[PDB]
Amino acid sequence: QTQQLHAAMADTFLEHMCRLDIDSPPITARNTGIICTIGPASRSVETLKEMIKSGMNVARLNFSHGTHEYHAETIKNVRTATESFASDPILYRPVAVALDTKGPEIRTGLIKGSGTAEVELKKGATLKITLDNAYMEKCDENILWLDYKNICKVVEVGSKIYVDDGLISLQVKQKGADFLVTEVENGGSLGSKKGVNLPGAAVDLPAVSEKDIQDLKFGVEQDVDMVFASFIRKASDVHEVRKVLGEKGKNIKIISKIENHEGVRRFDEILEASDGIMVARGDLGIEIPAEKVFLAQKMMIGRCNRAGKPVICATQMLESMIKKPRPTRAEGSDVANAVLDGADCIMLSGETAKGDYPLEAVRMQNLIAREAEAAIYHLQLFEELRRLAPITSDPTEATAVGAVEASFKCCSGAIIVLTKSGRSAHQVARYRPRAPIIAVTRNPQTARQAHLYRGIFPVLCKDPVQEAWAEDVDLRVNFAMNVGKARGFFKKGDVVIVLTGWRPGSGFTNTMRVVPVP
Amino acid sequence: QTQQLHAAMADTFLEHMCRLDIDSPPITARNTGIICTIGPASRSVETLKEMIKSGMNVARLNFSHGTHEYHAETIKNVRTATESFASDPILYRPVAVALDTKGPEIRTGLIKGSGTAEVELKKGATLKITLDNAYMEKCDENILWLDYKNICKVVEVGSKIYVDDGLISLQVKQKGADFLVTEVENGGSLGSKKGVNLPGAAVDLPAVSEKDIQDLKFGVEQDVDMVFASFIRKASDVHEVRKVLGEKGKNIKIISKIENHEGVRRFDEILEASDGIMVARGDLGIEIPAEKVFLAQKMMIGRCNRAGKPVICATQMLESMIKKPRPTRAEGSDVANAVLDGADCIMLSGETAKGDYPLEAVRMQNLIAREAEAAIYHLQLFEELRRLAPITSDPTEATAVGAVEASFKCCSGAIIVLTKSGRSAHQVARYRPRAPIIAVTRNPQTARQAHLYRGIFPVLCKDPVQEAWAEDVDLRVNFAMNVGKARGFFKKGDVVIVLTGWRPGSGFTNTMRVVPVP
Amino acid sequence: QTQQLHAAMADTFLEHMCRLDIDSPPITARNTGIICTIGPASRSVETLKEMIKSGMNVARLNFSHGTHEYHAETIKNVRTATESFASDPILYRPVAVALDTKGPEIRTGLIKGSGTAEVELKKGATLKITLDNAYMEKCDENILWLDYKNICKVVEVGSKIYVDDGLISLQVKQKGADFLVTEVENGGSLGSKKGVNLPGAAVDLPAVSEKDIQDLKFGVEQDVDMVFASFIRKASDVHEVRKVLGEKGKNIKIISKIENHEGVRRFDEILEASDGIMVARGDLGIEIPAEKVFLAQKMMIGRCNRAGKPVICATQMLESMIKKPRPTRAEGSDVANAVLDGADCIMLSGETAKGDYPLEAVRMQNLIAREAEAAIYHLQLFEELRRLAPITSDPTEATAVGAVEASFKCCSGAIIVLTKSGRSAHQVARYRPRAPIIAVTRNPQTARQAHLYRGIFPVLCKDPVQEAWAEDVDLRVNFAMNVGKARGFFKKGDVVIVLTGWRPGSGFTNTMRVVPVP
Ligand SMILES: O=P(O)(O)OC[C@H]1O[C@](O)(COP(=O)(O)O)[C@@H](O)[C@@H]1O
Ligand SMILES: O=P(O)(O)OC[C@H]1O[C@](O)(COP(=O)(O)O)[C@@H](O)[C@@H]1O
Ligand SMILES: O=P(O)(O)OC[C@H]1O[C@](O)(COP(=O)(O)O)[C@@H](O)[C@@H]1O
Ligand SMILES: O=C([O-])C(=O)[O-]
Ligand SMILES: O=C([O-])C(=O)[O-]
Ligand SMILES: O=C([O-])C(=O)[O-]
Ligand SMILES: [K+]
Ligand SMILES: [K+]
Ligand SMILES: [K+]
Ligand SMILES: [Mg+2]
Ligand SMILES: [Mg+2]
Ligand SMILES: [Mg+2]
Repeated sequence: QTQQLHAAMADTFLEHMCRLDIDSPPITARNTGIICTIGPASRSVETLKEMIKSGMNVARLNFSHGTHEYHAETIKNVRTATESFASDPILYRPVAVALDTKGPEIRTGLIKGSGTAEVELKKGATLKITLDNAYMEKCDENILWLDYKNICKVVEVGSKIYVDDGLISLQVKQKGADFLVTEVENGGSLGSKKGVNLPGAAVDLPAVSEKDIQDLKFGVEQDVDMVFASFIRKASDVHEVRKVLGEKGKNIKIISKIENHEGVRRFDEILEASDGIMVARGDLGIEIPAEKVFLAQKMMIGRCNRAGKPVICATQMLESMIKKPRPTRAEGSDVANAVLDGADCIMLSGETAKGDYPLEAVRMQNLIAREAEAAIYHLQLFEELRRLAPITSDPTEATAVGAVEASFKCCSGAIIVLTKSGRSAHQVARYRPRAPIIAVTRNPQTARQAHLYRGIFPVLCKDPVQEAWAEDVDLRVNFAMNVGKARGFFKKGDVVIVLTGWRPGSGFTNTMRVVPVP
Repeated sequence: QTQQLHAAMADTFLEHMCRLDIDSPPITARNTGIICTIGPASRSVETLKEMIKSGMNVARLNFSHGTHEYHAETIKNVRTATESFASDPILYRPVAVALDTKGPEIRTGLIKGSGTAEVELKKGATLKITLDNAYMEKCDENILWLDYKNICKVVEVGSKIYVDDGLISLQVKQKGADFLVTEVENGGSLGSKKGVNLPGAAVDLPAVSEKDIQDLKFGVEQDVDMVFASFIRKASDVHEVRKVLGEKGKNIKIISKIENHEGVRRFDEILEASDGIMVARGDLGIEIPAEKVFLAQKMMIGRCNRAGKPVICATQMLESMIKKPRPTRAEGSDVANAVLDGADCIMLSGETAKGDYPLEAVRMQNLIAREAEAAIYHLQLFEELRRLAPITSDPTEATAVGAVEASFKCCSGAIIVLTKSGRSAHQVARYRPRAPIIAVTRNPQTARQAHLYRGIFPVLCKDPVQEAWAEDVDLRVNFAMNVGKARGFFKKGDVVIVLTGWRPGSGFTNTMRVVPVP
Repeated sequence: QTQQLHAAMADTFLEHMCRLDIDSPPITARNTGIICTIGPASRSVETLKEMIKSGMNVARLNFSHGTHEYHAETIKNVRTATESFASDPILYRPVAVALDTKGPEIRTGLIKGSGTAEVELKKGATLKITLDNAYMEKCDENILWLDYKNICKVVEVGSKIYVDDGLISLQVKQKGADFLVTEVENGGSLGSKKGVNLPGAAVDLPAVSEKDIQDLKFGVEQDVDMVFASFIRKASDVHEVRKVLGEKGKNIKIISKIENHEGVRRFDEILEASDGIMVARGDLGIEIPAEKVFLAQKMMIGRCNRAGKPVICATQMLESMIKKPRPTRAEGSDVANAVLDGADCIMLSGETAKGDYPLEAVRMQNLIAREAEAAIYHLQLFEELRRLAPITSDPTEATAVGAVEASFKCCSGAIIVLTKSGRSAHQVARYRPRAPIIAVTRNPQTARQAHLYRGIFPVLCKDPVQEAWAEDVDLRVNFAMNVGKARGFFKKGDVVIVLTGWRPGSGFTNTMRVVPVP
């Protein structure tokens, strides 16, 4: 028995667990999207080709660093690498491009001139925070300059301040009108231009900064597929991003990053206004007690799953692999549990942006995700999603649920879906079938954006439109049939589910057929 | 909302998840036992006191290193630290001592010229493995001496050999009588005396070596509470440890460590013969594919939960804390998910034996475990444990289940249980009540051993025996009542469940009372 | 296999059904209370003794017939028969007395000449209804006198009028001053003083008339155990009855009878004000469409089960047995489904009051009830009762649920409960254990009223209160022990549950012990 089907038949979750079998191999298709941050270790066209081969579906560009020229080149390399595979539509894997905004970050100045300079702070020692730009290049164990000008207006005595991924901490002892005297909690090696967090402090920086305005315009110019908006705190923050992207960027998806307490508190507002969510655990785990992160993570994945909107689990998933070729046991666990929680996508940051083993990190996420997907208790999941979904008389929705139910009944090799905008394939995915969803579209952007959804394997048909619509439909269904055969998802004998519409244009999916693979 | 009680009332697991609230604080009681490995960083009487204050419940001695003299002094320090709190029975926290065997380990020799300054192994290079003792202290990038004399008999050309927590990988290119020429796959730095794994080979080292026998007997002499037996592969290995402990060590608990494929395959047989299980993920994630570990972990926790036997999740849970004062997000997640999976105890190894932040590591596990315990979906868990639990005409079992049912009905502050051997408390714990189980005993060994079970807070009553048994029982009940108040588990008005028996001696628990706190 | 235990282990309700076995004999104990209407056929002391031996637990006196002098003698006979078994407390069975009011009913007058005389009513013929007392004793096929003075003011032309258990239907053609010219739709023999129904009409008779007031005070004077209040339409009707019973009758249980559309619509407020409910289907099935009666029945049993208040399924359950010694297949099915629905008691009216086979009808209800009780799917029922069980801190409640859970765990022979007011035993029965609840009391009225609750086998202890309270408790527990053994509920080696308190007086039940039967 493969893909944990024995465990799949358990009548209780406990027995389901008891039945998980390390000797029960998973299927070929991996449903969870893998998002990779591109940087120095993975920027080349050559390495990008291997990233794609290893499993990358989305390339994330972090705009909290780098110039527009730098990112434009990275994007150009991503596309060169992605199109080197275009000559064979059957095997071509679309790759999306995501712009991750700097957003309202607070950073520090330069250490002793050299940007590569590092001052090792002494615990218990003191430290003065300067807002005097004269020191924005003069940083050492005694004077530290920040980006945030209104810092004194929101911080008090006793308050803590974290620097560099929240490792170096500080306690505000003396508050001035433009200065801060603090004592090191647990210092260490302090480099320059590091991230600073002010937990509990209501930072007043702008939802969309000047830099962010520049970057978003650039995103539109570069034709990015999505924007990961940093530090979203409320629905109005998302709306600002939306309005700034405006008309020209109207089809760009906005993924709100939840990384502070206010974002968690106002999560429902944010999700309603967003196209999807990212559980940005780096800042989140500095912003709120590290021990409460898993709670916020499971809450958000659960709500996104309930809403049918994409949710990404991010940050430090395979951290140790920045230096080692194998992950720690906690990391293998974290990736598997993010998938079991229900995340549509999992992400890599420093692991692929700058680490020594970018390809190994991608391959490991592919490996763990696939094993975890087979371990999902679909019996309970499908039942709860069905019962918890709003009641409606939308023909497409009824067709979507019937196809997933039919797919479980016959253990189909796939659910083939023709879609222009991606919507019909999204409706199927929210029900979480075990079988992969081959989404056939002629729209290159829907093909790339589809990766945000668990189980959707976007396929881009390049065939000219046949004059006879019925033949044009069969041509795309056969194209999917060919893809499934070439990819090892299924074979000639197998049974597959096929979703199509009654007429041309979006919004008319209403036909479900159980067909054998030709 | 407190202790995630809003999420607690969800009618589905998905909505349960949707309700997890980072602003819903947990109770004061932390149910999951914390096992700490003692070493250079935590050996002193003074830091051991903080270890205990920080949450350590069990001190683990790793016999893969050190002499009997060394370990006896560790044991003495643990007891000194533990008894420095004995003057106040109401606040005294029993601390167990666990002996973790070396078992059938394979280790490399010493690096030459600098017995630690590592040699660099590069992918593609060649490295010869020798058994010629002339090289046992002259290992380098070209020749590596190993511990296992029959290694050449169980490996073949093409076999894979892993070194140092499986971070270094080699492939046998040529086989010799007393050597192997290999090619390096995953390279890295090689230090001295590192662990070696031969996945897929049938290593013939005895499960219990002569050294293991010496150590086990030493464990009996030193009055240890439990043994963590390394590399258990089948029930007969367990029986062998049992025999070595013999009559004098008959009350010492045997926890079989599962760390190779065979252990997983014969798990049921091993579980039946053992007192409990350790999911020893270090070796397990080298022995089987890293991406399959979470499957084996959930299978074992689920099965031991079904059997009512203790299970320990171990290794690399807060790894990065060996060097940093704060854990990665994957580690925070790992500890939380182990508890949610149902692990009775969690463990620290390098984090407490040698890291720079042992105290912080202990405190973090305490914090995460308590948050995760509140997030458990008891509604489904208790229901499934009941249905799956073997029906029986056993009075004590019926009393235990009724007490847990009653604790949920009146949200009791605790279930107080008088126990001589610990059995009555173990029987309550297997049903997983939300309320803590205060186990009152006069037996010091059962007070220490009780820590292996989720939710049991052992309290050692020193009061002399009353002539009138009824009064002696009431005296012990009031003691529990006092511990709970001083510990902040409940107040004078609260309601608590209390279990007692019909006559003195073990095995007569049959009385359940719902009593208000005095 | 016995008492459908195989079916009990079923994981789904459908499989539970599939496993029901006509060859799995049930236990001796019958849980559903049997309420019998006393009349000419069952009024003699000699026949009453047999009724009790056959299974009667409650004697119902229908006050819409007979004088106070007549009922007082019936009550006297019921008590003479009941006490004839008093010389042996171990086998003595308490028998309750219920007073069922006439309430706002409408009846015709006497048929010409004789009082047994009847007239033939042909379909299509016309019949005139008069209110002119000159004809109240001259009723015949041409003129029918009724006792509802405002009838002409609440009815219209075309209105339907039913006579004699809704078997004769009349349609109003001409609405006269103090008469009605009607057309017979369904013919049949008309007798004297038959019940009349005006479905749809807003009959304005008093909830509690002057005669009902007198009968209710008579009930108090006669020391009846409960009142079955006819035609309750709202909470204020119940309050009126309570006020009439008043301070002296404050302990008499009020069971509101739901038999009209309004009582069903305002059911929740009626239940809150009442002690129990009776699903009075005779009138109900005339007042509302016959095809909807089962909906009202299952809604009421469900809501009563939810609130933990007694519910009686009544009327025409074994109708054909008024004339035949065996019931129809529909009747056997009806009794069984009333029990499966969750009815605390089932009732007999004409079958025992005037039928030719009173004893056989009682025996049949006993036989069917016992078979059905074993066929209940307790696995789902108990789980749902708990899930829906309110959140409280009452110790007695937590003890009751704990005892029921424990009874399922060890398949106990019984749950023995010492109770003064009966409340503690009521609390156990609301959770619907499979095991019988032997309620031991010294209070004769509580022993009598306990029959309203499914599963409570009331037992009246006559022994004098022992000096020492502990021995008095043990004395009462041992008494229940003797009862269970004498009646074949259990035997010496059996395990049973025992519930007692920590001090005399009501409201202190808090102790549960699992013990073998002496
Ligand atoms: O998912 P979307 O955007 O609603 O598209 C699904 C639509 O595509 C179809 O398969 C039609 O395809 P085309 O317009 O591409 O020929 C419809 O029949 C269906 O309404
Ligand atoms: O859990 P165990 O080992 O069975 O001990 C519970 C036993 O302890 C008791 O409370 C008796 O206590 P002492 O024998 O008084 O410690 C019994 O009544 C009960 O049988
Ligand atoms: O069900 P009730 O009316 O609350 O009675 C149960 C009560 O009876 C008891 O068994 C006491 O019995 P007695 O008062 O008749 O001696 C208590 O201990 C208990 O509180
Ligand atoms: O920005 C992020 O991705 C984070 O903080 O984790
Ligand atoms: O031995 C251990 O604890 C392991 O291998 O994880
Ligand atoms: O009154 C009743 O009992 C009825 O109408 O069924
Ligand atoms: K950010
Ligand atoms: K080991
Ligand atoms: K009637
Ligand atoms: Mg950013
Ligand atoms: Mg060891
Ligand atoms: Mg009546």
